[PDB]
Amino acid sequence: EEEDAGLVAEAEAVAAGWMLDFLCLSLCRAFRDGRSEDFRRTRNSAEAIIHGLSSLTACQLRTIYICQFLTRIAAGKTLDAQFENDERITPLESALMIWGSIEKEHDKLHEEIQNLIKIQAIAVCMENGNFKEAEEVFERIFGMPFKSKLLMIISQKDTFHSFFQHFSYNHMMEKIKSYVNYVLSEKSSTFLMKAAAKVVESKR
Amino acid sequence: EEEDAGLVAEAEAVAAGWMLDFLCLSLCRAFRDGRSEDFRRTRNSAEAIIHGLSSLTACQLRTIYICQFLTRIAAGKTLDAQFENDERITPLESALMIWGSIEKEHDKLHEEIQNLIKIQAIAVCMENGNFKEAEEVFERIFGMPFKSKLLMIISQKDTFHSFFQHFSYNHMMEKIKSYVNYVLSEKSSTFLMKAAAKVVESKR
Ligand SMILES: CCNC(=O)Nc1cc(C)on1
Ligand SMILES: CCNC(=O)Nc1cc(C)on1
Repeated sequence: EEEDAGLVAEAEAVAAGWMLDFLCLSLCRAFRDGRSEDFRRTRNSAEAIIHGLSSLTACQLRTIYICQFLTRIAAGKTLDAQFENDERITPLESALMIWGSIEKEHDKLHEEIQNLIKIQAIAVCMENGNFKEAEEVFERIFGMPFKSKLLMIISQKDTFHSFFQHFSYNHMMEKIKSYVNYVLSEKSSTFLMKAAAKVVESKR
Repeated sequence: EEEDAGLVAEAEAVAAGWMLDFLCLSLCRAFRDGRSEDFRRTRNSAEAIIHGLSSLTACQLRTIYICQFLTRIAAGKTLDAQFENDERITPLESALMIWGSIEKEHDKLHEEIQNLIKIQAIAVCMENGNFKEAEEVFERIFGMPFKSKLLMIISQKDTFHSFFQHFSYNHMMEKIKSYVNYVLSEKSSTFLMKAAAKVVESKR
């Protein structure tokens, strides 16, 4: 009776792990497709399953990081959203912190995404008229040539500067979607999705 | 590409259906064991998965009703909780409405649970000093001998009446747990639980 309760709890943890991978895959897919409402509802389902999980494997932690990363990128223009205990950290700064924590390859795409997030973390502050906040995000991020141009743009209050059009929010989203495509191909073979795809195929 | 999106959405619906049955089973188990915190977190996970489901089978609707029923029974003493658009309906009245809607056998246990919920819907109002609310719940529920004693108890403001000890809140919970045991045996063979149990067993 006591050992049965233990086996049940172990079975619940296995199922929660399969649910986390499936929800990450659905979240990645909605982000790639720009299905905003499906992304919001999938994010709510992922947050709840995560609260029901205790011990995490390195793989499950990377899966959660990916979910948290896309959540912050989707809210990158919502400066009112507080993702950290320190209320001064903006959503793109929180996404940058997670991007540098994921156990992943630091290839060319990784650094390009990192640098696009840094430029946009400042740019979103400038477009909202938050010039003093843009300087504060700058000090938190850069602590030379790229750094020098950004400080010049902040001091000139050049909200719609041409530099922000070359390294745009759209460009950041497109590069992030390329990475999301790689995560989609890696997680398409997870237990729940494979089994659900086989039922659908068998009905055709 | 368009047909692939359709097949993916169909696979997501199959997986959401398997997740709903698993979460109902975990919710039933936590309610039976009195694991209050596990019940709260499982209820949050079940509500999110339900919002991601559109077309529902008669079986999936009964599964949701069961989840909603246990949620209202668990909050039966929280008179501040509003489970209906009409703010006057108390949690036990909302549980009674769902109990009479489930496509299930109306056996002796069914009517005993129904009658225990009616007595307790009034009793919880009396114990909180809400005597006028107790009369209003009475009018909503009974619209003779059982009805007559209850009206007499309400008019006498007999909060700790002996009748409420014979047909107690504990007695209602115990009878509801007997029904929950039947739901547990029926849903233990659902896809996610069976597959998760087999992985646990194979590791022993
Ligand atoms: C800081 C509170 N918000 C979040 O952590 N959001 C998340 C996390 C995951 C996962 O998805 N949204
Ligand atoms: C009225 C809003 N609250 C609920 O419907 N609660 C539920 C529903 C399910 C399922 O679990 N809790």
